[PDB]
Amino acid sequence: APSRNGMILKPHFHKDWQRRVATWFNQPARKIRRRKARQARARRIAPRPASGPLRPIVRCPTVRYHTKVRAGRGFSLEELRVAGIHKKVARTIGISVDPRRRNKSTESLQANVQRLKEYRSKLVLFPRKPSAPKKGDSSAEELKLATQLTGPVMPIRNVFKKEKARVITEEEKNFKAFASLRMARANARLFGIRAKRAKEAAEQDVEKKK
Amino acid sequence: PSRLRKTRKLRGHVSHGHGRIGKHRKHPGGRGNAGGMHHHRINFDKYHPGYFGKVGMRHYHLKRNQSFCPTVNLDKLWTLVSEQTRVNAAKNKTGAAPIIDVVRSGYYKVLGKGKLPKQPVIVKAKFFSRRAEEKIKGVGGACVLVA
Amino acid sequence: GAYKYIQELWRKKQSDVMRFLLRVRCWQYRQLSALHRAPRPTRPDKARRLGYKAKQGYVIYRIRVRRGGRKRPVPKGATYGKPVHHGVNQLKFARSLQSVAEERAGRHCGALRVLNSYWVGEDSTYKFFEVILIDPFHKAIRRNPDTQWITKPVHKHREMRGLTSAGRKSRGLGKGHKFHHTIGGSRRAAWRRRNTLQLHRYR
Amino acid sequence: ALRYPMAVGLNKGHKVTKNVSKPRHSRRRGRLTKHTKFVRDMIREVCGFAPYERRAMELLKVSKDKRALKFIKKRVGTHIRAKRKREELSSVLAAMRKAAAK
Amino acid sequence: KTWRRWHRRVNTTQKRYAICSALAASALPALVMSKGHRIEEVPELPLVVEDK
RNA sequence: CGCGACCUCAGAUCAGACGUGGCGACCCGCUGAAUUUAAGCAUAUUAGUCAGCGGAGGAGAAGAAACUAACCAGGAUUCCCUCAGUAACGGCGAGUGAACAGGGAAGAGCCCAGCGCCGAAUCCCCGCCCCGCGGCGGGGCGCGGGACAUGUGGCGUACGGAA
RNA sequence: CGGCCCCCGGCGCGCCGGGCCCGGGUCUUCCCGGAGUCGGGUUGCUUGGGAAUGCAGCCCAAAGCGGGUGGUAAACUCCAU
Repeated sequence: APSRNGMILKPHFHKDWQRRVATWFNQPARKIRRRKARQARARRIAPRPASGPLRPIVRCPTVRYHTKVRAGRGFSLEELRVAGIHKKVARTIGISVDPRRRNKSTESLQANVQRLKEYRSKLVLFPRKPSAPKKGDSSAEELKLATQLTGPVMPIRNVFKKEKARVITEEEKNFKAFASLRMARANARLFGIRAKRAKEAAEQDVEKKK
Repeated sequence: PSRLRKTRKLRGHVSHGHGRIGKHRKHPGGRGNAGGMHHHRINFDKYHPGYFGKVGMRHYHLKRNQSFCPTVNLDKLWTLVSEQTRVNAAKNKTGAAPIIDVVRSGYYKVLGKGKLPKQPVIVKAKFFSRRAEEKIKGVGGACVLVA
Repeated sequence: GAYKYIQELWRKKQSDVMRFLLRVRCWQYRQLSALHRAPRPTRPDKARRLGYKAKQGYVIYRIRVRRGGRKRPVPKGATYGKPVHHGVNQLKFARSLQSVAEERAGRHCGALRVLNSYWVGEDSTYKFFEVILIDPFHKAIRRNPDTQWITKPVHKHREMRGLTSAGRKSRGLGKGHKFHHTIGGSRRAAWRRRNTLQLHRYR
Repeated sequence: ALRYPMAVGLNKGHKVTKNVSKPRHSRRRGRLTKHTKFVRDMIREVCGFAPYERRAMELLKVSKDKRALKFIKKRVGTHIRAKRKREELSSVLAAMRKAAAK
Repeated sequence: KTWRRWHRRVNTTQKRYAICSALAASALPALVMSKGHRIEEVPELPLVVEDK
């Protein structure tokens, strides 16, 4: 029974919602449970980073965002073949590897290669034996590092490029942004139909010959 | 605070603030928005016009990511950049014309609401308005698109 | 090998060579009981693709399933309620008939566990299926690292819970926009999350 | 001039170069290998044709392709699979007539 | 019921507002005695001692 | 008119094991209403909810795309927020009502059939010896049996693989 | 960040008896796909899914530069995955 200017409300309480009420008094205990397991996870892998393997440079789909850079699922095999690391060795060394990721662009490929190239430089690979085999690390690199890396390894900086204050020329001033935008909007709508008027007229030019 | 509630002042009154002739029954008018067309029609007509009926076409799988287009006006344009950018303008005998990247901050279309101070600029946006251009071109700037 | 030709021969079921074979088999299995053990698979390549290996402990059965839908188990009328639920004849059972064959195989043989089943013929009144059973305690499976996962007590009676391929299709689970349900744990879990009103500490 | 990367119209999107890459092996599936082609003709040689195809043999003989296509559409399914059924059966007529006119 | 609104959330600026007024009221000894504390012999109300 | 293999099917107080039943707060697979609302009521709503049935586990289920997207593209599954009380459904009435993306918690990938190549190169059981045996295992010896060519084991699975 | 005495567990080191002598890159030659299943018609249930989201009974029932998907049914053509 509405009276004197309320909104037409549609509460979804017509079901027996009281049997399925989810209380959140577990929130502080769940935070301790997650945190005490997070510290325990980091103590089992003593020299390894707590966050885990390295994540790639990934741009957003869904043109709403279209500019933000996320932390991806893993490095693709096309990115790994450039850097020279086999796909079954990158998992063991601490590189996230997924086979599903395609690579349509080129600048994003070198972004992930450069991320992997300088990652191998700062990586401290411990030898399997105490007597170090070939292509391990020197004993001088070990003793000054007995700590992990809190947070994600190489945190991804959403960076922009600073522009130089350009001097506007008259050649730029003649450009009409609204007039060109409306022209391109009309060309996209009429691109398919204009291909019909040309082809039947060209077929009508065949009637001139035949 | 139940001690500030109206129920504490109603202790003693027989009807408890809900009428003596018509008692507070369970649901006199009906549960919810009962009777949109019947017996509650006047309230729906003179307070919520256009509540009933269909209008327009139906778009089945509508995604908000395609129709994302945040707008910014020319009056709030120099707030996109720092204060030292605009004070280092109309100076040095060059016409510095600093570049303001609209897409970098998180806006797409630039609208022409407001008054633009007299300083030529370069604006980088995915969309523009007709009235937006003539204010910038009237000042002496230039618009550059980006994708 | 010969496994490729046997596969592609069985895809031409309308061809007259297969109509003779499907006629003789469906006649033969109709004279037997509704549930009995087969010693060797009628379709060897189809059994191997579903996980059957010809070694010790891999048992197969054959179960006859009556053809038709599901008549509602109520008396003559006696469907008291709104006129929606007055239909009893044209009702279809939500689970597949092949999954019923797996269900009945494990009900009779509770010691073994079903891997999967496959089609061996049908009649207008009956459907015939062959279900692969695995001894969990036979040392040929018990000592094999590829097949001792079924010996775990998690996979107790997969036919009851719809974990086989015939029961997985009836649940309507999968990836993508085509389903938009079973997006939690199962279809029941998808209904749960959308109906439990989450009340926080601070709201 | 004024070649700007417009957001709409026949060239929309940010201008990025595309690297040439080999196609995935997942995309290979469905290609006819000569070995499975060597298997498939023997199966068609042994078990023969289906009853619905053998009825459609004569409609191709009398040049009644519109009714033949309508029969396959009611018998197989959609028009894409109904069309593709027709020419390979029409290739049976071409192979059999050539093998008979020797 | 268990799902009554037990917890109340206050804005961080408001939570930081009262602590600035609580620390500033630790001075002005008329406030401290009005609480009831015996301060008459304290040499100075902002008692700062060493790190020892 | 018999013997001897093979296939199908029996009898076992045969030798050695396995399942039944209970609990069932959470989960999975079915079956499954009417109270109630729509001021009546029949679609709708209650609700795939109550009841009934079967099945386990300490978690279960799901899970590594016949995916989302149309982007300068993301990338197993599970949970929270947000999208959202939105697109959409509805005697378009009551009401019902998701999903993408993004930020997080966690994050691990793989194995077969087939295609092939290796002298069945494989596996189960019985007897003897050594070790330890109160979650019956490791090695050796046995023209000691059986399974297996109606296909066991190794390489090998879409990220290509093999020679 | 106290003490004493038992029992159990995992991580390290050594010994014995075994199994295993298993890489990557370039070039050449080969192979690679799961059927009464997809799909279509119809029926019933369900779903926000609306010219049918999903699940089932019946009938028809495949192909391999193929098939599935690209939220309006159908035909043609480029594509994307």
